[PDB]
Amino acid sequence: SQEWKEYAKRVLDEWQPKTKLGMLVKEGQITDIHEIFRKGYQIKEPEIIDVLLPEVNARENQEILDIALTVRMTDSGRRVRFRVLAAVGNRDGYVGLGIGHGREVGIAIRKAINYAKLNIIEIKRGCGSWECRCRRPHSVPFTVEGKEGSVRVKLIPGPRGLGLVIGDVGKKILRLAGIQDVWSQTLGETRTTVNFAKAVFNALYNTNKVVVTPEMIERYGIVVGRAMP
Amino acid sequence: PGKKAPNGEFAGRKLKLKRKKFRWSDIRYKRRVLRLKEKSDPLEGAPQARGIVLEKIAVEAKQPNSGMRKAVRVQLIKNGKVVTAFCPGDGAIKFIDEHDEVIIEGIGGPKGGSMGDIPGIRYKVVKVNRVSLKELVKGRKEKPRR
Amino acid sequence: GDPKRQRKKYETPPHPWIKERLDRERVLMDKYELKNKKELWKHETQLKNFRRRARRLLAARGKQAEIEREQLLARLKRLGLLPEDAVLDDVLSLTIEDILERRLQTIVYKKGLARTMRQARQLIVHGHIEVNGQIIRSPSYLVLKEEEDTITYARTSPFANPQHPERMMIEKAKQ
Amino acid sequence: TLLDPLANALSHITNSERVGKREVYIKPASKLIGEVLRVMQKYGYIGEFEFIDDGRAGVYRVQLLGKINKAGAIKPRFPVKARDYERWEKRFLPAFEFGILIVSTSQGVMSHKEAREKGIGGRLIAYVY
Amino acid sequence: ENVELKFEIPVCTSCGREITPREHATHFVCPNCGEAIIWRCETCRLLAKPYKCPKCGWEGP
RNA sequence: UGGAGGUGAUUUAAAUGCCA
RNA sequence: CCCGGGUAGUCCUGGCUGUAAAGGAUGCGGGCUAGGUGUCGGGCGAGCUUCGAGCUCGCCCGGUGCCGUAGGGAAGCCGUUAA
RNA sequence: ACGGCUUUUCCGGAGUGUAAAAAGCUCCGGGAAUAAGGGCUGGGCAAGGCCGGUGGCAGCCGCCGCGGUAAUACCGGCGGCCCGAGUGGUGGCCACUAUUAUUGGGCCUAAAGCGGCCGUAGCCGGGCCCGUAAGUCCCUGGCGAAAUCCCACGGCUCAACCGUGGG
Ligand SMILES: [Mg+2]
Ligand SMILES: [Mg+2]
Ligand SMILES: [Mg+2]
Ligand SMILES: [Mg+2]
Ligand SMILES: [Mg+2]
Ligand SMILES: [Mg+2]
Ligand SMILES: [Mg+2]
Ligand SMILES: [Mg+2]
Ligand SMILES: [Mg+2]
Ligand SMILES: [Mg+2]
Ligand SMILES: [Zn+2]
Repeated sequence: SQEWKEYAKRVLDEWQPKTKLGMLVKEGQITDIHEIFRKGYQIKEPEIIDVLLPEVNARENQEILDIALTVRMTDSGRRVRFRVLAAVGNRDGYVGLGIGHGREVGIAIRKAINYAKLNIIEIKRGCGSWECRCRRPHSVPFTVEGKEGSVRVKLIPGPRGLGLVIGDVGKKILRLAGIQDVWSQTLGETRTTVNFAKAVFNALYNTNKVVVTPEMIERYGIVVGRAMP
Repeated sequence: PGKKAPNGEFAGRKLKLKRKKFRWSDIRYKRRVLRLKEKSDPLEGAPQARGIVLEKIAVEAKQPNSGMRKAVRVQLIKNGKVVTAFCPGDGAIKFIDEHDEVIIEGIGGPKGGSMGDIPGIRYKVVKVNRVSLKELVKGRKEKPRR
Repeated sequence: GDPKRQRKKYETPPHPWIKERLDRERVLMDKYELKNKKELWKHETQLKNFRRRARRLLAARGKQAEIEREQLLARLKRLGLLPEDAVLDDVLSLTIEDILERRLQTIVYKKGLARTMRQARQLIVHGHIEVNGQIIRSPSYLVLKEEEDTITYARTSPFANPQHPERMMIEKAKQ
Repeated sequence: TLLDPLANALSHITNSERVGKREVYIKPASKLIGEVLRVMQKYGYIGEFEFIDDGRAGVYRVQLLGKINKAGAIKPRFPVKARDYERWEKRFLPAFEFGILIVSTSQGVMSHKEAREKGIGGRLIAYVY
Repeated sequence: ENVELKFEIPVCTSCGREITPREHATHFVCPNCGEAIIWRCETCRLLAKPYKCPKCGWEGP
């Protein structure tokens, strides 16, 4: 994990902010990722995360779902541009997702890889299926659901070891956050890879929309972000 | 619309009635109970049959293609029905003479109907005079009974 | 109603072409020199049944379900796939690779009985190894725990004298 | 019409929390509703309630904590042999024990986190979680 | 990891339902007091519901 | 800011189109 | 299609016909969940008042309209007269 | 390419098995000797931007789809990938198909509300007290053949297959 600390000294000196949060990370007060989120700041410059999540750029926390070209007409023929769906996040607890556009497949991919650096959000975890009574973050804690477009889906815990079981453009974006074993009930139309992606990721957001009282914390081993490096 | 029809405790009888009725508006259910695939099926619902040939004709394909596939007409033995057999294998038509006993299979497409460009056929060749046709497609075997 | 049939003892794969799955089992298909793909899935099945037993006894309770659970540990450690005391849940922390070891081919190899994998196999299947004073001819036997150590050559085999010059190739590698 | 002194109440309260309210009013007041309040409070879910009557069937005054994600009701009103619980905890819950599942047995009303210990069964009513 | 209840989910003061990682909640030192801290969760804040300093007696916006 | 409704008016003779 | 005429019908009494875009293209009853804005009935409260059964302004209960939060739908869009 | 070694299989031969036999099974004697098809090779879906024939012709195609003189999509050849004593082809049934839905669908514009209204039967029905024990729940007698399923242990070399236990 060396290079992904060398990048900190490579980057922190080679950039001046244009926003404010830029400063409040550049000058040594806030230096730990998990204390910038739950306060309603704004993320507009895509380096603040790199300076604290410097493994997001590793070509392995990065995943590229699909390229799809779209068309429109003008009175001089066709005009055509690409959209790629790209998601990223370290393989510990944090994931982000972006679309982007552009007129060439490169510019598209890079633009999207950048957009998906800002939205990035964090999770909870657990193990609370009726079998894995263990307490180690290898499954989503409690059955929750999320909606988008014309697709609903509700995730269910499951025992340590049952391999990922969801559609083929869900296995990636579940693998990134490392959620390994989880069972799937689908509705709607799973053939627009986009709304699929966005609905799954929305559910994983909603993971933090239910109140778990003090005691239940030590029933499923809920965590937040990294746990036991 | 409201909650649901007999969503009470005791009215299960009505509920079984509701399901027993609305089950019929299907299409695979009916085509089985009343056994309609039976008694409209020039083989009486079986996986193969034998026949005799009558002619040698040719058919044209779907709208956006081009060609004249060859075709034969078999007269069945099980029923006296007269059914339409297509034969694959380039130029296989060089062999099927008038009055040769042949075998007939399906073509296994949508619903069991036809497939591809030849829309009007439903039956293809496998064996002639007890000889597997794929052979004569690449020769590789000789032919009995002339 | 209808007489009893004799089931197959495994489970083919749902879809046989998941590219990165073929090129995952690929290596193990050589790393032990098995012969046909089935020669593996049998064991995967053997594993999935152990696990399917692990869960269910963990979400019931009752006089017999308990003993039927606690008469398991005796086995799955008597075979040797487990530590001495792994309390039930550890049973889920098992791999294809642990079972894959207890094959007689590997064990007769990790004890230096011959040069490599594709040759320990023949040394068995021509009848030279011997278990607890008994021939075997099964390149897929699962040697237990009680017998890994009581294993030598055959009392009538052309090898059982340090003068079969092919036997005298076997030491040179050992070092 | 007034077909149900209960599903009225639970749906009304699980809306009253969803906007963020603080006080409530149960309109018709059985004895069993006061029962269900008792069992629902002891596990720390709602505030301090009292019985105001004004001549007809009384009302109810309760305060909240904005604290219960979702409550509904089970109308077909099953009975349960005392040994089929998971089968009904794979239908209403987010976990194996997250939350409760009330029961109406032969020694009154009592959550199943104690009904399973005393080992009995019977008609359900509804579910808080 | 060296969990000493490392970092704690701040909780609204109007609503009571702890705060999610993008809801536009907002913090400010309590007026009239200068000492207590007050958050307001998102929906808690839209339809304006009052609050009150935990130590002052001054209540409502 | 945008509509949301109602009463009147609202025009000679003008047919059809292989091929990839 | 335009124009000049003209039979049955339209009209009155006792009948059979039981057909519509018979369209809020939305079956019917009950509880609950933001606020704004007119208008018909009734009523209650203050003011005026050619003192009239009149003219303003609040507030409670009923029908008929528009704009729009939470939420909901493939979106047109509904929003206590729910979809 | 050469050098060593082997004998499950294959040929000879004896013991033993058997109602008589045949198989098998322990020994000897021989010897790398006696032991490979099938389907694919445009996206679905692992795999050839490789060469040589064919001219909207012959042909392929489970669906979408190629063939107009420059075809990764026919016919070949050469390469190449999936299974492996099996791989392919036509017919039925279940899952996939929340396209028969109690769990668990819908019905303004897409299938789909009866032109509207009374009420028969049947289905759901306010609050409070006192009884009944049918509905319910629990404990408990008598019961639902063996076979078939699952758990270990034991016997054929272990596997099937057989048995003593336990559900
Ligand atoms: Mg004109
Ligand atoms: Mg070719
Ligand atoms: Mg490929
Ligand atoms: Mg449907
Ligand atoms: Mg009642
Ligand atoms: Mg029996
Ligand atoms: Mg034995
Ligand atoms: Mg055995
Ligand atoms: Mg068995
Ligand atoms: Mg048996
Ligand atoms: Zn766990």
